[PDB]
Amino acid sequence: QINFYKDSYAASASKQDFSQDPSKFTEPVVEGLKAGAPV
Amino acid sequence: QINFYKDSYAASASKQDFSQDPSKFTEPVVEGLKAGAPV
Amino acid sequence: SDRVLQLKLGNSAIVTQEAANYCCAYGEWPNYLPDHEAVAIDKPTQPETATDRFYTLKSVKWEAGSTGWWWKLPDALNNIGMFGQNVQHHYLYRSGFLIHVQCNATRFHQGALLVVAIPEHQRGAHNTNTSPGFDDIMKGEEGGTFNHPYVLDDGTSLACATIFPHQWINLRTNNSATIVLPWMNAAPMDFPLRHNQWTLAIIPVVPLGTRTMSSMVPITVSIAPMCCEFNGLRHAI
Amino acid sequence: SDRVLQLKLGNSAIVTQEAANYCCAYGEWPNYLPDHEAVAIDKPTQPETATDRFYTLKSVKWEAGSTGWWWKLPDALNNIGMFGQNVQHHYLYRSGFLIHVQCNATRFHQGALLVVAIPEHQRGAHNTNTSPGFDDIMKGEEGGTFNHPYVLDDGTSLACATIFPHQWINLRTNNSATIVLPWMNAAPMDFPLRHNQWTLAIIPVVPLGTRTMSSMVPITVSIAPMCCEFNGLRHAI
Amino acid sequence: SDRVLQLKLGNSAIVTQEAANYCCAYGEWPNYLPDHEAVAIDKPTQPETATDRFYTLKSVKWEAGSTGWWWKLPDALNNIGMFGQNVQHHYLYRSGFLIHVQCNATRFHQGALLVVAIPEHQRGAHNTNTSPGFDDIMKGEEGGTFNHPYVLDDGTSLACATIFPHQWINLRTNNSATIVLPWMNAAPMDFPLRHNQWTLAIIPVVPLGTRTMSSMVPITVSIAPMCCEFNGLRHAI
Amino acid sequence: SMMEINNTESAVGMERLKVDISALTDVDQLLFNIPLDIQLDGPLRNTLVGNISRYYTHWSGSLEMTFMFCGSFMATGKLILCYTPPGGSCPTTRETAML
Amino acid sequence: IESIIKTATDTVKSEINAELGVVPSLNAVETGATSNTEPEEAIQTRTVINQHGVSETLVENFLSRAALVSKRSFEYKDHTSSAAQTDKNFFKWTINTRSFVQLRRKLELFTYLRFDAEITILTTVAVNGTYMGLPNLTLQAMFVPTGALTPEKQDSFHWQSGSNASVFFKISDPPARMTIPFMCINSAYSVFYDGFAGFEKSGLYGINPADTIGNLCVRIVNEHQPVGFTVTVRVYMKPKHIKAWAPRPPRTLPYMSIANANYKGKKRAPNALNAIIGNRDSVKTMP
Amino acid sequence: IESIIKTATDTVKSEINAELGVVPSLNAVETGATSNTEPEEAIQTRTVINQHGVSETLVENFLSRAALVSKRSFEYKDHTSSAAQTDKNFFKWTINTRSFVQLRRKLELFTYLRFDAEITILTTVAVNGTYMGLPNLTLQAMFVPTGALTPEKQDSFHWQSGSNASVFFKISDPPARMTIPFMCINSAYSVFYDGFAGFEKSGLYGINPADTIGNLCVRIVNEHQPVGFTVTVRVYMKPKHIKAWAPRPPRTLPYMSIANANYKGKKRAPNALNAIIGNRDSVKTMP
Amino acid sequence: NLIVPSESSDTCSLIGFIAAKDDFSLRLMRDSPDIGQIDHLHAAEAAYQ
Repeated sequence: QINFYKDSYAASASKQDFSQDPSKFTEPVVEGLKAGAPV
Repeated sequence: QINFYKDSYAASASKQDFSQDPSKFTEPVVEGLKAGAPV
Repeated sequence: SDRVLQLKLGNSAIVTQEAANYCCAYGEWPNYLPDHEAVAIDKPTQPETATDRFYTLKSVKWEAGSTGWWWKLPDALNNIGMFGQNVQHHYLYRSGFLIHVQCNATRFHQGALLVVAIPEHQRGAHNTNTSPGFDDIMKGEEGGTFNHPYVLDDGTSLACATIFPHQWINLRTNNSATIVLPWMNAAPMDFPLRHNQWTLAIIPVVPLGTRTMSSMVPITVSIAPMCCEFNGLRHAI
Repeated sequence: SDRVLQLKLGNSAIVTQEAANYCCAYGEWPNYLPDHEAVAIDKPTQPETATDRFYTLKSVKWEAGSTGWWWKLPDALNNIGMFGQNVQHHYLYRSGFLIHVQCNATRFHQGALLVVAIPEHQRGAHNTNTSPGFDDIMKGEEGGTFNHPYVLDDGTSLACATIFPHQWINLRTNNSATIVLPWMNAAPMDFPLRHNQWTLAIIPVVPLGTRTMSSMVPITVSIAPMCCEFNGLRHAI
Repeated sequence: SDRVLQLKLGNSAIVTQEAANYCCAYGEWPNYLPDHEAVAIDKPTQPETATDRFYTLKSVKWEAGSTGWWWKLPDALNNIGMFGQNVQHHYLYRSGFLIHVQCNATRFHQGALLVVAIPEHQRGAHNTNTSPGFDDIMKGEEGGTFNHPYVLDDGTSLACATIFPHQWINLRTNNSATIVLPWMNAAPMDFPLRHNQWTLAIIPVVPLGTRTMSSMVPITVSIAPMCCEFNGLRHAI
Repeated sequence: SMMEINNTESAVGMERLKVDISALTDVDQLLFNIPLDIQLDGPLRNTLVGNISRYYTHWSGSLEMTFMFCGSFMATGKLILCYTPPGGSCPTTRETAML
Repeated sequence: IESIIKTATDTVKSEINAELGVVPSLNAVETGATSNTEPEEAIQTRTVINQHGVSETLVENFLSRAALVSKRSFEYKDHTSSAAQTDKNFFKWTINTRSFVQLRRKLELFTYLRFDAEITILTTVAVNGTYMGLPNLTLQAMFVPTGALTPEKQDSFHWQSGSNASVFFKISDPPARMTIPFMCINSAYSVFYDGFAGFEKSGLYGINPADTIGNLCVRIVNEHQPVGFTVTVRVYMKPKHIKAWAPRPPRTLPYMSIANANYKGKKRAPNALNAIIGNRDSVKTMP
Repeated sequence: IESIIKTATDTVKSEINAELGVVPSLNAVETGATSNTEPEEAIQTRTVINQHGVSETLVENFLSRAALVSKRSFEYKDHTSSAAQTDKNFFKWTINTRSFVQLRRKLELFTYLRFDAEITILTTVAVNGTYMGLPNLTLQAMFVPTGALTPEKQDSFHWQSGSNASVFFKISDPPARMTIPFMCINSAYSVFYDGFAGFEKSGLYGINPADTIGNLCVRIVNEHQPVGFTVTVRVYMKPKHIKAWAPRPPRTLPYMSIANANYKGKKRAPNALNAIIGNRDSVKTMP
Repeated sequence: NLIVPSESSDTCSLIGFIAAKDDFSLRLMRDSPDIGQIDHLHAAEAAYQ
């Protein structure tokens, strides 16, 4: 919020990054699985 | 940034002067050299 | 459908009929280094079919008291074929990897292999304050054996090692695992002889067991480098 | 103008200040093999900066009783750098060559070198019915020496050898010669270890002579392969 | 083209046939003092052809064990011609300088002179705490000799002295150097008898050497003041 | 700015800024080599690129080495100036260095 | 598919499900994928509007906690008759995040990190002893990077700090707080480095040379008092603007060294080498 | 051609180059110009989008670092039985940037400088000695220009400061910080002055009279305590709004005096008179 | 080879230079390891006398 410094790394913690992609760890397979169809 | 003084030399460091002229030290010759033509 | 798979790279193909829907590591596919991420300014060499091809390593004997096996990339391939010659003659490399691991047995054998690819597997030694030496890390094409596979030889846990890009070879389900690794570093290119970026680990979470005729069951590892770039040409070591 | 010349290939440059307006052999420039002339159906490797670069050979001592020097291409380069490694690991090659020959001396030395590039210089022996052996032809990076340079060691004539792509290093005029060779064969690609296609010959038509301080004057040969393709990847020999 | 040069100032001309593309110091050309930068309010005298002309100094003998030579401006010219008389009769001066340095030898001599113009070359003494005296600094038309040219007699380095406006007289390339100096001060005009602003330094980085007949090779310095202004007329000293 | 490539004993002062080359009787012979260490006290340290960089910790970008030949006009010669990327040791033969 | 998740997901009501060909609870672990079985597909659920936010498990919030990274008591006195192994009114510290295992296990949940370091320096003074009061001493914490020279004495000329960043602070003040930028020569800090530092085979294993920050040299600017004081300096690092990559299994065995990842394990379970979870009597034993 | 450079330049891809008349790698050092050979013209390059900023090598940033310029311990006690050569609760200092060689070598990378001086004054107190505590003393740093009279005692009438700029500050406060303007009577400070100060030939060499700032007279406003204290005052200068001209070779030999540029060099290499770089065995010797 | 005549000097010289290019960049300022004092610059105490 308050930042009276000339360097942008001096700022406070940026706690607004609500993007997620869990599928790079939970579904890393090449074929997107269905909900109930067998694999 | 913050300057509540009546004198303009009291201000913070002016770190925004991105002008360069290296050719006053690297090409001080009177004839502008080419890229690959012989001198 | 997703149990058969042919992997064609270069002059090398691999067909498999019990696959398990191959893994792309972190959802990422290997690419070449783009111009907005490049650092080294000379023109790279890109030997496409000469290096982007499957190199088969020496098979290991899956046995009863096995703890595990590991190969470090690109150390396992630094002396094989034209990928090895480009490593010895250049300062920088950049490649992703297509690892295909083969292990089949009968329908009376059981067992489960955790085929896990570990980024920056900085190993530790056991019961000493000394760091692992050069010969404890750089095993080459032979690879290594897990001292304590339960802690992944680094004080962490085998249980939580499914956070990494992995597959399983469960012998009742499949006989092969395939992991497609992208470039994984902090920098764009890297010196290949003093830094390994991926460790392929194969671990017996369930050991081999049957009551039929006791054949030799081995585990074979075929690793294809992908999108190889090399910079900083010089002599060889 | 046409006396200065910089040749930049790969990570290699060569500047020269007494050139003689370099020779393109038969008016032809090196290209890659087009699709309407290709034979081998697999995808070739084209290591561009790794192989298309100047390789400097060992210098030879231009002396008083010298007869001549010859290097056979690509035999002179089959074991140098990444061009040599691509030769050892592949069955087929295809490249043109940029030969730059260096020989300077003072303004009190005289001499004239015929720097001639001979396509398919099928040598002959002297005073025998036996064909030249393998060790009489395949000299490698060292090259050979003309037994009888007056007949070009093949019963022909040195006098008529200006029909081939050539230049001269006349020491009062220039100190370098440059010949740009295209692919010269009957077939599109070729096995590099059993066939040489260009012989670079350097011949003292006028010998070295001066009356000043007798320094060593050598002759240095830098050969850049151009537009290298390689087919038929296998192991090395 | 850029090897021949005629410099015409006043009633003085200098032709040279091996030049090296003369140097304008910091890209700047000499001008007169403009009205928005003037301080001294009286009308200056501008003796144009009487002072803006080449003054030739005494030649120095380039020899084998030479360390270097230096002249301080305008101290080297404070007693020569009408430039010297305007210095003695005025309090303030302002001029740029056109230094032309001459040194030729045969095509069998070698050597390299660093002809460097140093702004505010505040000298130092060696191995004492005492500052250099008046007679150690103000040498007049004779100039001085470098005690330790490797450190430029000020604790700095000869190696980094190419940051200043310089040229080289390499005897195999040229025989003259020309540097065009503007006004270089913190103030607009200056008292010429107690302050030197440019030091012309000529330094043997490569010494004179040959094996031919050992003639005397001297180094001659011609300095033309440019755009001279003088303020504060009084009697002479 | 000049390099002290001749940073040896019996090179006193201004003799350190030049490399004397002579006529040789063997082919492919090494003349000199330049340690590219700017942080270590080598030939690159007392340069304008050396002194200003040693006020800093990190560096990037290309460097250019310029070599002026200071023989006579009648001196002829050909040199090769090789730059070897790290990973190996330094090259000692010209066969190794021109790669 | 990347999306912005600010609260946890809602539950939809589900019905009696009996369909051939559709087995949502059957899975394939062999693919290397986590089970995609929904609670709606396993039991009969109701509609639950879930308003539980996820903002506290953000990697920014998970790592932007000020943790201790360095701690030295050193004696502030006349050091004429003292040992050369002792800190003589100053100390040096090669900066690392491995010396204290609270932050170390947390930062080793990731392979690569990119953060700015908010550095807080706390100073404590205590009389050796009679008690006469605590002095308001002035300290200089100077940041000496790699390749720069470190001070060897307290009155040294390296504390002049023509270009090194010093901070001058007192004990009675609030603690000195700066910000070190993202300092690595790579795009991320390598928390783990499966490689060797040099081109020779005698280099250290496991430390990236890019990970090398430098030295934190802290002295007391005051001359020594007639009596002696034990001055304790605590340095606190708080990461900020964190980007993190490739998460890892947490450290289960106790750490042995700051230089490597060696392990011994405890003597018995929990966190032993052959047993990380403490033992029960049988797999069908419930406490 | 002057242009605004905010990042380092990009690299363009280049091809096989073989052209008569065109020798980009050949140069003429004799012209006094730096080689204009591009990396694109010497090797085959790729396209590199270079995002490396150049903002930290700005002359503003390179010089706006607070560096020490003055340092005096002086005894704070009753000075009746003390020597006349001793500082008696006050000192004087002729202001100069030559006393400490970190800032001196950095400022002597230029011929002319024009900057405002942000002056920071740090004060340290220490008991001579038993220890009883540190007093919160009040100091007066008075700026006495050239030609004005300097105080000769601590209770003098020059500390009245009707027009001199004084600053009154305590030890327990944050350090006293002012700003001295660009003060020279010329348009730039002469860092080097190849000339003499007076019109007579007995004047000093190497110091511009325009470079003369004045005197910094610092006293302790308190009367003396029953015990003695050693009070150390450190003055820090931070240049700002810098314009710099005509850069110079850096100082390689060790400085000998603040009054001149005399040199001795070290006894052996490095930084000796006849050897600035330490010696190797031969020019073809690689470590 | 270096090939000179009899009246030229048989030993010739090279002067090697080095600059940076315009893609060169520096960061992370520190004190220079080159300069160093120990005690007593001359006339430095006389600025207090």
